[PDB]
Amino acid sequence: GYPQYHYDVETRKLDPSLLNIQTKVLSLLENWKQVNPDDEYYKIGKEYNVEANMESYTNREVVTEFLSLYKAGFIPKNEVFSIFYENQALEVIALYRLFYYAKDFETFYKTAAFARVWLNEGQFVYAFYLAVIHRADTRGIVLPAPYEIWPEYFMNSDVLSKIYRIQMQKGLIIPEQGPYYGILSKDNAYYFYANYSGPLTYEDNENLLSYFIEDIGWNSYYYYFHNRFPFWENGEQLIGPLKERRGEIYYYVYQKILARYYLERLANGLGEIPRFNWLDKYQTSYYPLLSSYQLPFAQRNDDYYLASGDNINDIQFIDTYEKTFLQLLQKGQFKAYKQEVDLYNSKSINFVGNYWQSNADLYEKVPKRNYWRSYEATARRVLGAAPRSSINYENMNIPTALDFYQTSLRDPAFYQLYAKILDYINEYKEYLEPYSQDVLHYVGVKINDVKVDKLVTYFEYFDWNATNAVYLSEQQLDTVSPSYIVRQPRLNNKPFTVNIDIKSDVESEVVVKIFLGPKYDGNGLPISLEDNWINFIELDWFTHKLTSGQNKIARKSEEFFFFKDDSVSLFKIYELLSNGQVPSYMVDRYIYLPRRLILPRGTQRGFPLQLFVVVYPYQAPVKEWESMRQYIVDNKPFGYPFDRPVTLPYYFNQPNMYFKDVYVYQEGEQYPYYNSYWSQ
Amino acid sequence: GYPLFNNNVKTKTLDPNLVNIQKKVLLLLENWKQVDPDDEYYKIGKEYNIEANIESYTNREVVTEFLSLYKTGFTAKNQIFSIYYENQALEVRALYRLFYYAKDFETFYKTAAFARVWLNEGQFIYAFYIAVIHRADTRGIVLPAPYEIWPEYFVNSDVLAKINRIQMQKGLILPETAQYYGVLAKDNAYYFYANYSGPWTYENNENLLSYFIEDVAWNSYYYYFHSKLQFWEKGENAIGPFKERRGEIYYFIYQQILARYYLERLSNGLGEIPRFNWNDRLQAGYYPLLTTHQIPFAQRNGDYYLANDDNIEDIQFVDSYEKTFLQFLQKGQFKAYKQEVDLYNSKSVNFVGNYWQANVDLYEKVPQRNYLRSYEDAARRILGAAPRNSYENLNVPTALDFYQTSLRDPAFYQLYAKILDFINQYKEYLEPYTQDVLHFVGVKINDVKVDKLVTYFEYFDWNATNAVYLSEQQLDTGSPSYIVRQPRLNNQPFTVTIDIKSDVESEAVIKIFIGPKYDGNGYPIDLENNWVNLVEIDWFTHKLTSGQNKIERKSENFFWFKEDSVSVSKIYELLNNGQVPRYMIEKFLLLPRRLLLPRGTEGGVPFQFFVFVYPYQAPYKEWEPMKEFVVDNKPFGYPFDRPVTESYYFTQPNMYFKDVYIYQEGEEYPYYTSYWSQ
Ligand SMILES: *[C@@H]1O[C@H](CO)[C@@H](O[C@@H]2O[C@H](CO)[C@@H](O[C@@H]3O[C@H](CO[C@H]4O[C@H](CO)[C@@H](O)[C@H](O[C@H]5O[C@H](CO)[C@@H](O)[C@H](O)[C@@H]5O)[C@@H]4O)[C@@H](O)[C@H](O[C@H]4O[C@H](CO)[C@@H](O)[C@H](O)[C@@H]4O[C@H]4O[C@H](CO)[C@@H](O)[C@H](O)[C@@H]4O)[C@@H]3O)[C@H](O)[C@H]2NC(C)=O)[C@H](O)[C@H]1NC(C)=O
Ligand SMILES: *[C@@H]1O[C@H](CO)[C@@H](O[C@@H]2O[C@H](CO)[C@@H](O[C@@H]3O[C@H](CO[C@H]4O[C@H](CO)[C@@H](O)[C@H](O)[C@@H]4O)[C@@H](O)[C@H](O[C@H]4O[C@H](CO)[C@@H](O)[C@H](O)[C@@H]4O[C@H]4O[C@H](CO)[C@@H](O)[C@H](O)[C@@H]4O)[C@@H]3O)[C@H](O)[C@H]2NC(C)=O)[C@H](O)[C@H]1NC(C)=O
Ligand SMILES: *[C@@H]1O[C@H](CO)[C@@H](O[C@@H]2O[C@H](CO)[C@@H](O[C@@H]3O[C@H](CO[C@H]4O[C@H](CO)[C@@H](O)[C@H](O[C@H]5O[C@H](CO)[C@@H](O)[C@H](O)[C@@H]5O)[C@@H]4O)[C@@H](O)[C@H](O[C@H]4O[C@H](CO)[C@@H](O)[C@H](O)[C@@H]4O)[C@@H]3O)[C@H](O)[C@H]2NC(C)=O)[C@H](O)[C@H]1NC(C)=O
Ligand SMILES: *[C@@H]1O[C@H](CO)[C@@H](O[C@@H]2O[C@H](CO)[C@@H](O[C@@H]3O[C@H](CO)[C@@H](O)[C@H](O)[C@@H]3O)[C@H](O)[C@H]2NC(C)=O)[C@H](O)[C@H]1NC(C)=O
Ligand SMILES: [Cu+2]
Repeated sequence: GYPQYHYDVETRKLDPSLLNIQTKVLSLLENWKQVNPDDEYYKIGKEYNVEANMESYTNREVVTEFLSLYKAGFIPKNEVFSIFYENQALEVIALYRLFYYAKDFETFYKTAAFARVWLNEGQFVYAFYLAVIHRADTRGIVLPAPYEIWPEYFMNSDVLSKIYRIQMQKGLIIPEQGPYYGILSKDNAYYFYANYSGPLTYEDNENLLSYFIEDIGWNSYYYYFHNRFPFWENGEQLIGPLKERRGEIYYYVYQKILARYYLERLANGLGEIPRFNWLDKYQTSYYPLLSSYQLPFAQRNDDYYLASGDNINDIQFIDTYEKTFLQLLQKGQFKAYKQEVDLYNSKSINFVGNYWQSNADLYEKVPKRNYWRSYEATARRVLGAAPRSSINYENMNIPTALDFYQTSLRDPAFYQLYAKILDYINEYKEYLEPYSQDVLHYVGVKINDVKVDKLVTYFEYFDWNATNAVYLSEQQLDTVSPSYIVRQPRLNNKPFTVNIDIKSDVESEVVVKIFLGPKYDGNGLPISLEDNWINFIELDWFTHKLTSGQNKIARKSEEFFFFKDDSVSLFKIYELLSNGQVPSYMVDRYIYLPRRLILPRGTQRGFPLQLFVVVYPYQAPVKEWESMRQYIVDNKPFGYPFDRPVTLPYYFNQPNMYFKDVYVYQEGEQYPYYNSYWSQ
Repeated sequence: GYPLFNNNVKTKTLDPNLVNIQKKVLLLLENWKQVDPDDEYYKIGKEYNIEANIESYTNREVVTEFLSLYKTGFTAKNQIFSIYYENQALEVRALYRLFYYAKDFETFYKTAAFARVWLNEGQFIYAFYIAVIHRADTRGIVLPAPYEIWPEYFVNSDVLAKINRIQMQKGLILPETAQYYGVLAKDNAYYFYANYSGPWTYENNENLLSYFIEDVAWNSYYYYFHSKLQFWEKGENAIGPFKERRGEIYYFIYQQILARYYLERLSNGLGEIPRFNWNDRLQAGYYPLLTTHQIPFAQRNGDYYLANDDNIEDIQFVDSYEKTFLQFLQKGQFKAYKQEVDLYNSKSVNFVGNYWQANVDLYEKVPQRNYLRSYEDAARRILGAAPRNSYENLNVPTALDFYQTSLRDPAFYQLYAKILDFINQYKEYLEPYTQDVLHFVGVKINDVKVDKLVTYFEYFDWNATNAVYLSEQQLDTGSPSYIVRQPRLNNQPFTVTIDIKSDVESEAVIKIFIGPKYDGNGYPIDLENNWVNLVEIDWFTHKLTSGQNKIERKSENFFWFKEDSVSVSKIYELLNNGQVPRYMIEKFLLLPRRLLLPRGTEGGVPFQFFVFVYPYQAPYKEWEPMKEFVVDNKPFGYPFDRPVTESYYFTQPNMYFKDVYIYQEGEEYPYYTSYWSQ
């Protein structure tokens, strides 16, 4: 038995000029797996012709290329779509480019209706979501959470089977027996209790942390990161003023994703992330209970050999790529892809990031190439373990968890691969000169004490709408759709406050950063900062004004810069829209981790951690970064001061720095699977 | 920083008659690594002649065999001795038989003096220890703890290096700095703080439980078990009337050891015991920091291939020895080693046990064989990873070559888990217990309560002077005291209260077991799979009167645990007052009470207690000489001596399961032993 989640939603008034767009968007995402002939979009799309409106798109080459590809023929409906499938990738990229360059919202809506009526549902939804996120006239509206747009990618096969059975039966034949199987009929809706994956899917006791790696917020955060910074798009469209920092961002996000993951491994006593060799048997197995269009996801058997003949070519490329980077580390200063690079400069990080993502910015100074290959894509294909026939043949593919950004974080091999990549990047980082005392010491400021309230974690029920997973009848489409709600346990932490005491000789503006990190490693020994600098997670980052004398700063966890609130359901979105309000976090803070995942759980019911507090002078960001003020607090690199290796730890024993030891406890049931009828 | 362990020893008066013998025994154990010409035993050993005293030994064949072996020449002094070396074992067996068949204590003392003067020190100490344990006339005599007889086998190389440096320097050159290196000078003694092995010695996070597998008493328990029941001795001369229950004892002891190890692994979050394939490679790295005569112990890497060019023969034997057993399981009833075996009967357990130990009892019905093989010996040789050589005068010691260090190696646990898996496959034959045998009509356990369960680390001091070589002046007058002070696990006292209802007034037996609740995957363990992981902790009798009953059992009165042994100095102090440590005479073969509970956590680790009440039945008559180790006629581990097939039919009103939590107070890790942490 677990308590039910109840929370208040932060709301902001919506611009009256955007009341028409929002609705329209929400109308095109209803039952996107099906086309209803009775809807307006059906007629609009059926009658719309792209070429006749070629003047309504800013760029003309986009229209010509889209027309050429459409004449060549797109993929048929009712098939699995993945951005890693080359032909589908080209088609969806062309469609997205057509969407983005539409001169006005009316043309964009007409094109979206055309795409939904004529094109594959998956490509349509992907491109439409990306365009809504990136279009200028759609800034301010709210989109549904990814787990409500793709429910099948965020639940296991058993719950989906139950939902499909209920839909086919149009209710319960014997309602009294429903509760004994985890199905509750209440308030015109059906609630299905959902578990997490067990030892059948994960080996080596990793299932203990399933609740964390299968959490909807985790995968939704990864998908949001992909959507905001797609690898195939040019940086200028993505980030205008801070394009040169793209690689840095690539390093900052993944470094965080792994670190948190590592922390969870320490909470469950699983140790460090394994390392592997490409030319040796892979020891981590994976048996996902996931399916798309009833097609099972690929299963990787234990001791799978990656260097078979069929994959040999790919392997070679992978190896070569790695080798090349090492050679660059020996050169130090060189020219690659017609770009001059000096590794003694921190700025070079950008290039490094791009190099390991194989994104468009890496090939911006070279003529358009018909030959292109991605290290990440090849590694994902090799580790997916799908049959080679699936790869070779175009009209058939067996889906893998690594072929979608909504399910990549479920596979353990993802973490190992990106840990290898980050190991290479840190080997590069070893070049940079460590920060000196002059830059770390804030003369005149001393932190006297840091106090923290009790840190408690617990599981609570969370409900999310999964109606889009089923196919509806004509009558349901006409009158109203059924409501199938998945109720699952989720991790959460109680509110807590950090109190900091600071003595200042002078009055000035300062920047305060709060980080979280582990204390002991898998072997039970304390971790020195020289190795722990990469494992710290940045929690808070804010400005303050210090007056002469003593000062106290109380910072509530509900105000941390790098975390957001949980997304609201579609019905609540409609309720708020009818009253002219929208959720602020879903508007402009959706690219941040959920606040419920700040703290680890711990299998021993008590886990030690450490908090790091640093205060340094404030300097305003350069003016040109004006339209990015909401996301940049100062001009320092992301992760400062833990952005480069620490060589001499005694430089961090400054008056303006403080390390605190804290303990995280668990309240209630230690495990999340106590959700049966007799346990409730 | 940890508290220092101080506790008075519960002593008992010793019979005056044995007093002298006690003295003599201790005199023969002083500085056994060296021979002092000025001691009394030297002249006796140099002048004693066994052949001329052939009439003083009850058996004549033993004397003839020993003389024939001695004519060929025994092993040289200052050499490594191991019972798993064939020639050394052959010599030491004859020496032990000569000790055992001595007419009286005077002849035995003369023979021991002769052996110490002439023979290898290791063989002499081994044989003398075993004989003192087994000789009837020496029964009731206190022996020093094994870790004080072989300190080098119970401490790592760094502490021994510090001790050797102090001995060579005859003190400290700059005393005011020794404190910073964990060496304290006080009260005419030197104290050396010691750490347990870390990840450098153990891989795959095993080092987290190094405080348990490297505990001195944990290994001393296994050495005591080997000494009391040695594989090369007949059942009659080692156990007496409990000769048909030898295999049962073997299975019970090994199952309990593995269950406790699994509980510790669960407490440290390491999961289940891995299984391995002989034709594949072992996945347990081990780099012991141990030395004997400065010769390093064998090291094994993380990925060691067991089947190499020089092992094939042994491998083959191992494989065959397994397959034959499987064939027996298919036959059911057969004739092996001139013995009829029926696996449908529970008593067959005996045979099974012997079969998996290759002890002498397995071959008591066939003619004396010159072709000798042992499954356990070959498995230990294969797993030790020591270099293979055909020369008898060159050996690289391994942890598995000594019973004092066997438990330090995970391969031991894996191998015996495999063996017990085979034995449980055999046990599947037996018919499960029925309700009529389990249900205790008119008896219901209403409630069970237990006080707070607490674990902590405390400093413990033990004498390690025997590891060094003394000078002539030290031998003549007195040697210094080198004491090792190391953290050890301990638990605070707790009491179990059982509330029962029975309108019938009768005698009954109560058993208490401790076991796990969740497996490595975090799911509850069903009794049909958890019956092999339950550790018996208490076994006693009680008279129930009509109506309500409340039984209070204290942790200090549990049957299967003892108290800690004491150093030789306290033994002499008590002997001067005609007293001996009672627990070193009574229950000196059981586990210490400090290891009863697995180490807890700040939040708390979950486990469970099982309480079982059943009718009492007195042990059989011929079992009278051994009525200090048993309480009734039921098999060891009852009712969990055979598989549980249906938990529904096993549970009865007279059984109770309770869930408990174990907490930790103070430091969670044992390595905070630096000068700045005190
Ligand atoms: C560098 O390496 C080399 C190569 O190993 C070493 O050289 C070896 O050194 C050892 C020890 O010093 C030698 O062993 C000793 O050999 C002595 C000579 O014996 C010869 O004559 C006798 C008859 O008198 C024969 O029996 C011997 O061999 C025959 O018999 C043996 C019986 O087992 C058979 O195995 C052979 O195949 C032969 O058939 C030789 O021909 C020997 O006297 C001595 O034996 C004593 O000590 C052993 C110890 O186990 C007893 O078993 C034995 O009964 C004798 O008893 C003595 O024991 C102690 C002293 O140790 C005291 O109580 C008394 O003194 C008592 O008399 C021993 O076996 C080995 O031969 C030699 N190998 C060579 C040269 O090839 C170097 O030492 C080494 N150097 C360093 C610095 O490490
Ligand atoms: C068992 O397995 C077999 C083999 O895998 C499979 O057979 C294949 O079926 C698919 C259909 O699912 C076939 O694909 C179709 O082929 C026809 C015929 O193409 C030939 O002829 C044309 C000229 O007429 C040539 O250009 C062509 O190269 C071939 O030689 C096409 O007409 C189909 O094209 C339409 O659909 C495509 C999407 O699939 C679009 O890209 C294309 O533009 C066409 O669009 C049409 O529909 C749109 C949506 O309504 C509409 O908007 C358009 O205006 C247009 O009307 C299609 O490519 C394939 O050729 C078969 N292969 C073989 C070897 O037989 C079986 O189907 C399968 N059975 C089952 C039960 O699974
Ligand atoms: C789980 O998820 C499912 C699916 O997402 C949820 O089901 C959805 O619920 C919402 C809220 O109830 C629905 O939106 C509302 O729909 C009603 C009914 O619309 C129908 O009936 C109308 C007459 O009563 C009819 O006019 C409608 O047709 C018009 O609109 C379509 C386009 O949608 C257009 O093509 C037609 O030509 C018509 O113009 C339709 O047939 C509707 O009345 C609501 O409108 C109000 O709100 C909007 C927005 O504020 C406002 O603009 C309007 O003026 C009006 O005030 C609203 O749109 C949605 O249709 C459901 N989806 C499906 C597939 O059925 C379910 O609720 C979720 N459960 C949870 C979270 O527990
Ligand atoms: C650690 O161990 C050593 C060696 O076992 C101890 O030294 C031993 O101490 C005993 C008791 O003092 C000695 O026995 C006594 O000897 C005197 C003569 O000195 C005799 O009169 C007594 O009747 C008794 O027999 C023993 O000889 C001595 N051994 C050596 C080799 O010196 C030491 O005391 C132990 N220290 C601690 C703290 O336990
Ligand atoms: Cu594996």
